Amino acid sequence: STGRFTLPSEENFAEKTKELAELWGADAIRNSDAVLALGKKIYNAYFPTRAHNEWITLHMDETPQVYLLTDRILAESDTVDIPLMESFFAEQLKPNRDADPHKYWEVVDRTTGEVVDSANWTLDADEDTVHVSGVAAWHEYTVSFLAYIIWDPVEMYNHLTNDWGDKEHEIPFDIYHPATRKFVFDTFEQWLKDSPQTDVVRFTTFFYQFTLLFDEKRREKVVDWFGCACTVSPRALDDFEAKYGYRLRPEDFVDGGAYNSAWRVPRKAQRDWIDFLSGFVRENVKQLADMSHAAGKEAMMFLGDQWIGTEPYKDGFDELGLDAVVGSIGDGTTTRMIADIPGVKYTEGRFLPYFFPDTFYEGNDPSIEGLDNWRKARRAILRSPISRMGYGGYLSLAAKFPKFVDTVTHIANEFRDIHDRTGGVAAEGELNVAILNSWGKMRSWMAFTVAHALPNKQTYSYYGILESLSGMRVNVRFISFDDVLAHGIDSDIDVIINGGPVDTAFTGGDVWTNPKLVETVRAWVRGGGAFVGVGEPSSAPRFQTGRFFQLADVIGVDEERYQTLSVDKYFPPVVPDHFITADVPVDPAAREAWEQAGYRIPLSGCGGGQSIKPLGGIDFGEPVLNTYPVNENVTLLRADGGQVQLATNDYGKGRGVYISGLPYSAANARLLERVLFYASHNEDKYAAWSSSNPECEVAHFPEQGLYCVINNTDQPQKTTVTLADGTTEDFDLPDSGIAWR
Amino acid sequence: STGRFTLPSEENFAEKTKELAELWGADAIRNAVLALGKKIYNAYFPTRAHNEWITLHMDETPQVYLLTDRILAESDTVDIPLMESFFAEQLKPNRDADPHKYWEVVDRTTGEVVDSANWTLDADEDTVHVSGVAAWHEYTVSFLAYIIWDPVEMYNHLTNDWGDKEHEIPFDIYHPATRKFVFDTFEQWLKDSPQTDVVRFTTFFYQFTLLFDEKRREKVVDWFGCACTVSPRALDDFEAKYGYRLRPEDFVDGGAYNSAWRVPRKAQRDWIDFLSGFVRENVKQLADMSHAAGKEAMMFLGDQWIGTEPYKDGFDELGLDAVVGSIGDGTTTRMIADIPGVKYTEGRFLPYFFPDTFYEGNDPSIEGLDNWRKARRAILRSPISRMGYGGYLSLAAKFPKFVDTVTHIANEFRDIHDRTGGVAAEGELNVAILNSWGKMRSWMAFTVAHALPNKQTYSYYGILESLSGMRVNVRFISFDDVLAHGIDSDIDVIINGGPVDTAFTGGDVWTNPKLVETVRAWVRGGGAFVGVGEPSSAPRFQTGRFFQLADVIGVDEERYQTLSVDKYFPPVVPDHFITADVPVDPAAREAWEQAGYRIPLSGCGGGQSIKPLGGIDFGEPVLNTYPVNENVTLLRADGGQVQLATNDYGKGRGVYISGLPYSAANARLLERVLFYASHNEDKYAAWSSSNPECEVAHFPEQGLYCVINNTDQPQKTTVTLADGTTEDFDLPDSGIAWRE
Ligand SMILES: CC(=O)N[C@@H]1[C@@H](O)[C@H](O)[C@@H](CO)O[C@@H]1O
Ligand SMILES: CC(=O)N[C@@H]1[C@@H](O)[C@H](O)[C@@H](CO)O[C@@H]1O
Ligand SMILES: [Mg+2]
Ligand SMILES: [Mg+2]
Ligand SMILES: [Mg+2]
Ligand SMILES: [Mg+2]
Ligand SMILES: [Mg+2]
Ligand SMILES: [Mg+2]
Ligand SMILES: [Mg+2]
Ligand SMILES: [Mg+2]
Repeated sequence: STGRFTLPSEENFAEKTKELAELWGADAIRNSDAVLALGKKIYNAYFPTRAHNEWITLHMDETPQVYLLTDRILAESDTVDIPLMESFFAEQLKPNRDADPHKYWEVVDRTTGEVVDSANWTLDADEDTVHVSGVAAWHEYTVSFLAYIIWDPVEMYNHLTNDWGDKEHEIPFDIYHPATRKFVFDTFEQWLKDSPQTDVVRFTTFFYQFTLLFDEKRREKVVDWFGCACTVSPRALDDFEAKYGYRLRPEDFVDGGAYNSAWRVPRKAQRDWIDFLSGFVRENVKQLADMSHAAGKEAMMFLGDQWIGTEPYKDGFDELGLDAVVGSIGDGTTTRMIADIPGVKYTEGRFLPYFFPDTFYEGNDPSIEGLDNWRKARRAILRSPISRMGYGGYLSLAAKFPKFVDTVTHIANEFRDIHDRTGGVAAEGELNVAILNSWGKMRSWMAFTVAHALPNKQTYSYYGILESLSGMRVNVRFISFDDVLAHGIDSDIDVIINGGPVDTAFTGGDVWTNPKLVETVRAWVRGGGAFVGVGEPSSAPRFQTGRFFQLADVIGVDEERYQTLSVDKYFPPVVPDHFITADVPVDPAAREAWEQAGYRIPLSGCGGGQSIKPLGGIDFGEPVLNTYPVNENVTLLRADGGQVQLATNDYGKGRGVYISGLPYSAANARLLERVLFYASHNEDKYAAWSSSNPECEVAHFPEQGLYCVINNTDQPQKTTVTLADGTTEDFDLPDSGIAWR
Repeated sequence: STGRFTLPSEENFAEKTKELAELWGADAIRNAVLALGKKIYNAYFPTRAHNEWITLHMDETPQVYLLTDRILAESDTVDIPLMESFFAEQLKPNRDADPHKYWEVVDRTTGEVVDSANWTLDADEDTVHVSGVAAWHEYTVSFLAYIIWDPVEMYNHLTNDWGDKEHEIPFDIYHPATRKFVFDTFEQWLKDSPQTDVVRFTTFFYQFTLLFDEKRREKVVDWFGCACTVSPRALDDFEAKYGYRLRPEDFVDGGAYNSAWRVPRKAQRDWIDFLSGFVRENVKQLADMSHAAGKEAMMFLGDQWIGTEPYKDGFDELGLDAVVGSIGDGTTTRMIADIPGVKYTEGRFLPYFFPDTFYEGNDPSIEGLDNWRKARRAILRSPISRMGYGGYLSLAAKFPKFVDTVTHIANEFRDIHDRTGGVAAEGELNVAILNSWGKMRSWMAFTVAHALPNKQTYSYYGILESLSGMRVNVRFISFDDVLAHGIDSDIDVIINGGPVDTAFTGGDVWTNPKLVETVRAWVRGGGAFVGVGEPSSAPRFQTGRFFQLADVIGVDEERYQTLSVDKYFPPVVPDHFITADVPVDPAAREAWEQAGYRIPLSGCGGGQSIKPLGGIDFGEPVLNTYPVNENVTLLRADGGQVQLATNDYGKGRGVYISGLPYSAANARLLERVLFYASHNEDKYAAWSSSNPECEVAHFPEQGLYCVINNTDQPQKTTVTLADGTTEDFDLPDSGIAWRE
């Protein structure tokens, strides 16, 4: 096979480019920032807001800008001096002294939340320090100040990662300003004329870079892949005031030091700013796409970098007329972020690892992550196909890693074989599952992300929900509390999942104190709905003394918040042999120890029924302390260490399930899959197209008269598939393998 | 020396009673041996043991507001069973006091009280019929119930399988007829009890919250709880005095029943004041009567002790001769010992003389000595006057090793008293525990059921257990104290500990800038602040700061609002004064050193150790604590978060500890924390034991010190004296040594 593969080229590397193009079956080449001779489709990456220092050096007040929050400084008398730049990278960020600081900045008493009157502070003429007087001693104070971004965040990251030393730093520019906007469009018009051979303009990306701010030690300081920090200017702020009827505070951006993280329950000012920016971004993206098209070229957008304000999952994205979106793939969730976008002709995955020396260094084996990423993306692709794949970075760097080079040959062949055999259509999905949160559709597959593709200690127990779902045999949608409150719950939905910690966009915050939301979900489950809550689902703090999870009644579990310690909690015996946990292997010795130690007997002020030893066997990630069964009719499936990890509760005709956390693994995907079939009273439907081995999965393509079976592990796996007729069929899959039937 | 010892006795056991009295140096006997020359204690139970009275005045039993289970409405009607979740042998809905006046039906989904016109109480079953309500909401009734079985007598019946034995019905002296009966009966009992020297009141008028469920298990307990203290009469009177009307909700408290862990509300404090005035007047009368009859009056610190408030000003005005209480551990010893307003104090030690521990094959002396050692370390810091045991002497007599053990304990209790003159050891630092309650709950923080710390509490209770026998002076202060008067200038260290939104951390008081100013200024001037768990926490006040004093202690807790900000952890300092006595684990240290620290990665911060150093039991985790800057000293920061840290703050210091279960090592850890945080490292060595399993008590007046072995194993230790000289000791099992 050949094709559906983009190769990155490099100058003075003609022979090996040609050799790798042949080896990997490349049908497009993405040129550096014999490619003509190969006669493949040509992509040129285009950088609308950088790569022209000779422009922006003449117009330095037109760089993009950001509100920055200083460290908190303690007043030891009725005065404080606050250094502006001590905690920031001075090669990236410069305080804006041009735009009246008393109009644009804010000094805040963080101990009280009060804005300090601008009459009480002065900016030092000679150093980046604000002097404050007439304030309370023993409070903490900060400045929120406008800063110019004098180094493109991503180009800077590239420089630092590659140790480019004294190579000139690229200064970014902001097309909000008419001079720069005219420059960008004029320059693009000429580039088009000067680039007759380019087939695809790969905009990498457009106008506003996601929040990416570095510190005084040259480390990342603040990151949010969705963040709008790097999008302000005196002019845009003043224009916003005229258009929206109110003036944004610096606080509306720095957000008490949260910088409007996507995890924060979204505020109207955030939504308004997104609306303001997107109208402007989309208008200008449309013009770039129209120019590309008139020049006989395709317009392709990278899902990342300067993608702020594009909103690929908001209505109207299709009207931009972008031909394609290409995105970074490191797993199934990030695959689906790209694959599910409706408004384009085709999609492309640029697989991790990027060809940079942070991964490609002597002693490291990149083929391991390479194939791990593929296994995770592969299951997602079977559920929602992407048209094309490829890689990025220095081809000469990857070329020196023969094992990885072989791994890419394997992946590329298998990608093509999957497309060829499936005809590029999605596998048949078996249940309709809706993730409910504050954002809904606009953040499809985007819940729980902070840095793209990089879940961490704080997030992985929830990101694992999406990762499991990304390659699972169900149909997944993303809905918001606004949707549910305006329209109820759609009659085709089988299961609603609500997951995350308390007081976030993902659980929903005080929306759970809205009686109409509680009524809607309760009535729907009672009628045969299924509600799966993960971590602190439906949580609303200090609304009811005795109830933290507002839907504790549904899922059978609440979290003790140290207000109800007088109330003895009684745990019913765990049911170790249950549909949901059927695929969990428990060590015989572990199960014996659990059986032998028994359950706590009631003791004053200590409740009773908790297992003295754990049953274990499931990685539930981060604990939720002191979860407990609300009554003895809930079924406990895991309740180790004196609290609950896993429970199911009958609620009228439907069911609630509680999961304390769910990091991704093949086994946990199976656990969640059993949860969805069980909670919706569809246990009967599970058998058809199931894999006996928990670490393998099946994808059924009725149209092609076909099914495949994938091994989700780097180990050999034997498995038995059950067809819809009842008959079984056996497989012996090698490491990371696939078979078709 | 003889005496300071109370012996239990029983019918037909005169011979052995005299023998053991002589062997143990007993000077008191409790329940024909009435004719021995000993002080005679008789228990008195003012609110029970008189079913002949109360069965003719059943509207005068004590009452309690009860909260039903939450019932889901699936239409505009809902029926709420009143009694399905409660023990019907203990509790009965009050049908005499107009339910529409005294009860509340609540929509828990909205918090609104359902109007009287929308509900009725079924005439024939204990069910409330609600109509005109919203489908898919949860509803509850808060109803008055008579308590028809004394809760402690009930507990003993259930625990000891007393079967068909008559249930004792309790009664409430708030009603004048019952009150008059209680006093007339006592007047007559005193007349009829000439050989009684000490009336052991067990206890007085109101039982601590103790409610059982339909399965005969405990449902709700609070050793401090005021639930079982209401009546229509008392509720109306409170309104008369305080000028506002209490709701049933002021008692049920959303299902929390006013747990001492709840940040206290004005209505709770007003109720305590209301109740305590009544209880106190009536206790004084009982004590006055005892005294007029030539008897002493002794209060049990427990059971019906609600409203006595032994740590509140004016307790001394009662004229109680003594408090006796249950010795469960060091903390519970201090609860008794520190009470200032009585003439003497008495501990009832373990084991109780009962077949549950006194059975063939068991060795009760182990528990006996465990109990003594736990109490003894506290007694050196705050002496108690007397010891003793309870239960069946005939059972203890059958265990000769146990008898020999008690002989030793009693002799040692008296020896300590004699050598020290009943004076507290010198304290080396002044430590104040700061919470919502302060002095009125001295040694009482973190308790739910007496002497029964559990998963949710032990990480904080260990603070008190550590301090209970520690060589420092401990006081309990409130936020109200600090706001009114500032921080007393003799205090060296303040400790604030507990989870967020509890009386122990303080709740929204930490958003009051005067509190923050006062504490910060005081630390900056050389004070020491030790915060444990979620100290100074205030939820949703500042987006970027959860612990309001994170700047002092150098640690905050990530609340998933600030995930965009990379957290950078400085390298841990494994060799430090604070952790100098933590047992080293060479293999753990080796693997930790070898694995190194995480390098910065986007969205993941950096600097966290890849493997844990470990070595310290911090109890329950506080997830995602992080250092606020890189100048904080991390002492333990395993598993991507912080357990132990110290931060300089002007002249003073802050220390963060995520949790502190009691142990010898952890009490040493806390002790080193106190000396270090107060810049008193140079003062640490004076009057100290090198071995953490031993403790030192200095009596500068008596020109004396002792060193005690807190374990049942031999312990060598070196004691350092004020002048820098040292002395080595080889302490036997449970031993003690005295020196000049
Ligand atoms: C898909 C996307 O936006 N990728 C960017 C990448 O370009 C950038 O170099 C990196 C910096 O940390 O962050 C993200 O991974
Ligand atoms: C000191 C005190 O009040 N002790 C009581 C005890 O009398 C009672 O039997 C028990 C019931 O659970 O509770 C407490 O332990
Ligand atoms: Mg910093
Ligand atoms: Mg061509
Ligand atoms: Mg509250
Ligand atoms: Mg119950
Ligand atoms: Mg019935
Ligand atoms: Mg009256
Ligand atoms: Mg908020
Ligand atoms: Mg070891």
